Amino acid sequence: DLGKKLLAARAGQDDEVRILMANDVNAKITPLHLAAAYGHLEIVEVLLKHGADVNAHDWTPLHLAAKYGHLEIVEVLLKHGADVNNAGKTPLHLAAAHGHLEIVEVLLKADVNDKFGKTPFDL
Amino acid sequence: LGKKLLGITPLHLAAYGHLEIVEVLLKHGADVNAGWTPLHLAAKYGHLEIVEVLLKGADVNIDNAGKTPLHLAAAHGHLEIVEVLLKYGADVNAQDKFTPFDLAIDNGNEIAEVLQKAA
Amino acid sequence: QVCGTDMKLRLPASPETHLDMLRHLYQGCQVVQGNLELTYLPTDASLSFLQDIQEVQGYVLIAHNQVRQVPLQRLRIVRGTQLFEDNYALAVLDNGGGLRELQLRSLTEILKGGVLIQRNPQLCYQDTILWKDIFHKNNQLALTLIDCHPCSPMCSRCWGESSDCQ
Amino acid sequence: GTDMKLRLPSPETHLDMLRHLYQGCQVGNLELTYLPASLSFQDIQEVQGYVLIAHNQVRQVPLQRLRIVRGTQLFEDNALAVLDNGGLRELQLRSLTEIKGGVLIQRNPQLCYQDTILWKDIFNQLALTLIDRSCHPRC
Repeated sequence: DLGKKLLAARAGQDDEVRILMANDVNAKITPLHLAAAYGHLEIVEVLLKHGADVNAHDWTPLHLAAKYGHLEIVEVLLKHGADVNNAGKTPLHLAAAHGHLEIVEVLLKADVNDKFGKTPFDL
Repeated sequence: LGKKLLGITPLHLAAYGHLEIVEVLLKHGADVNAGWTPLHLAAKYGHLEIVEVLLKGADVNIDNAGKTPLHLAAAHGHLEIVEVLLKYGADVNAQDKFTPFDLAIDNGNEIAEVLQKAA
Repeated sequence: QVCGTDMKLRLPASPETHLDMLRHLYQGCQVVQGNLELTYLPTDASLSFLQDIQEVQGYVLIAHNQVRQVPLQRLRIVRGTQLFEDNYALAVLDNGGGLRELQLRSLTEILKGGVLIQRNPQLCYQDTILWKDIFHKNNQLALTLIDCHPCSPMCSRCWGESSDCQ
Repeated sequence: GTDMKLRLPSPETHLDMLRHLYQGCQVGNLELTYLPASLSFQDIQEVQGYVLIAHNQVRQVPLQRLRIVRGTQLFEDNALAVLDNGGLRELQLRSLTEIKGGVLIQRNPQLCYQDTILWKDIFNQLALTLIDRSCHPRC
């Protein structure tokens, strides 16, 4: 049952994560959702190196990271074929509702035009 | 701690055939006449070296069976213990509830000659 | 009103006087000021004293039990401070007699911690409840890791078999 | 029988295991501890090993059918061990009439009539006999 011990990535125990991968990176929720949400760059990087789903669905890693404010993580997620655009909400929403200028700027090069007809600009 | 050490005292248990054990048990002031006596056991199991050091406050001449160490030593065929128990002054013609002389003759310990001589 | 255990999966040393300790410990208790751990109890155990408990502040733990029912029917909220295995506000393991139902019809709030139900070859309806509705608004990313008659029509998420509904 | 001495178990199956083990036989060492409980499994007649009762809260141990105790295995290199026992009340034995090994009966507050039976006749004339209480009038 190495899967339970893997989702390690939640607490960011990189040595354990690496000692686990060397012995299912797509176990289910995902390890990548976790690492990206809590903000553990090295973890998400090694995970991707092990062939982890970038567009995995719970919610995406990119959306989570765009919500909790993890810039570098977003920059390594979007640079790996991630959907730049749930409850209707896309990353540009979670970012532009939590005051993330850096995130919104970097992600803008994402459409600006929710299920309530709410654009990120209205948030 | 009185249990870890040990009608049985550490002296009876010393009489296992341990010599040094009785040496230091008696050196530490232990009764030697305390219905068997340590001598009854030491003369039965066949431990000569223990009876030797023992007799030097030990009654030589009875129990629930009425047996004297010469009786059981002659019964189990121990010429040494018999000889030295006699030489320490044992009743050659004592009696039990039901004589060491004949007690040997039932076990084919013809010892008996010594008893049939030193009457 | 207030009362616990922090021994985890520690095999009981006393054993022969276990139910008594737990009994005198939890009777009349309405708020458990710590952890509620139920472990290493035979098929004949009573556990009735639990019908008063309506709030645990730490974690919950029901492991190694040949009992079948755990009358935690008053337990409304588990705070979720002291987390079992660092992320489980409720853990139920190795019950199998054997645990058949975790009658927690009053449970509607878990502030912090995930859920862990494993190795229960007799437990039922533990996969009928929507733990995401119980999970607090901020406890969204909690871990849920979960082998029997359908729940009541009047419910259809269910904890028991009677009309025992969520 | 067993040989785990006074080692803890699966407590929730202790009484079960014991049952499934010793019900309907005539033993090996007799070990039964850490029990708070019906022990009507009363079928034991001879035990080749040592008999032990420890850390109990049972008021009776129906071993009345036990008649002989060979002794091959001894508790602490020295046959019958009862200790730290709500609590035992009587051995209920009686059928015993022949015992290698001795007797050690310690720390049983609710036990009685244990120092009424002579043990020399139940025998090993050099076997240890070490038999508290908080009773009603060879029994």
